[PDB]
Amino acid sequence: QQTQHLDSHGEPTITSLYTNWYLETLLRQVSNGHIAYFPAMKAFVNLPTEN
Amino acid sequence: ICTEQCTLSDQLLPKHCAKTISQAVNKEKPGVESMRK
Amino acid sequence: LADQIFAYYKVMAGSLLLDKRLRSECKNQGATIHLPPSNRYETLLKQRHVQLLGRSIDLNRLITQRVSAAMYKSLELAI
Ligand SMILES: [Cl-]
Repeated sequence: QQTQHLDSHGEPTITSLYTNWYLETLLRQVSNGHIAYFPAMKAFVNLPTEN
Repeated sequence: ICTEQCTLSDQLLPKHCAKTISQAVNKEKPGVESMRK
Repeated sequence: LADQIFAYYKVMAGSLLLDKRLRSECKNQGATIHLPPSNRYETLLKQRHVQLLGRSIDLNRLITQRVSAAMYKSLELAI
């Protein structure tokens, strides 16, 4: 049930929580210029900006 | 019990080995809690 | 060439999988685990017909022979 957007009780799951965070927090801050994708590290890494 | 075990599992995470790394670069232990006297 | 190529990608693998929190904690303790310097082997690995003294050399084939032997030695060692 945790793999669904809502569990059987209509409650948020870890799937919905993480989905929201990666978009509204991590990816949003990439667009704000504080984070960059490092194909060298196969990961997103914080940039040395004033953040 | 789960809370207790989650703590024991957290102690196995790599982050806790930082000290050991530094002490060897320039120069307890999980399981001890199970050693019953 | 084959020797440093295998070592380069083995280090890359070990670096990619090394716990991130541990890295930061080692840094904060003046024991930074240094990142692997990036390199440029792709073009060499793509050479399929090197013209030398009239011969056509498949550099890719030769490297694979060595790298394959390195993979087996790594596995043999781990076990
Ligand atoms: Cl570099």
